[PDB]
Amino acid sequence: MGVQVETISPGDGRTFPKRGQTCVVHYTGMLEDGKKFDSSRDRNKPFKFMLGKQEVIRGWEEGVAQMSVGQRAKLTISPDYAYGATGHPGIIPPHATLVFDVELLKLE
Repeated sequence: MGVQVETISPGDGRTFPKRGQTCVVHYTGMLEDGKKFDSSRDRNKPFKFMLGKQEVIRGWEEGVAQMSVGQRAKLTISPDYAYGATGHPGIIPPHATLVFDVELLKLE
């Protein structure tokens, strides 16, 4: 599959990221089994990226673009939209479906 977005708490339902905007998020990244491999929350600092610059996996570019400011959503991303057949040795295994818990805090 592509990226599935499932809402946890709604956003304003009106402010959606456009290409070139900086998204400011908190996120927790887990393998399909639930093992957490990354989290901005555990660093106590939100994460920023610019939409459309491929600073993040494809599933993020496509999934966060469907969120409104303030929304918290569960994104499920297939390996082709993620780290693929190769994965990331020692962190993400081959052919891994990834689940992300993402809150879109604001746009800059």
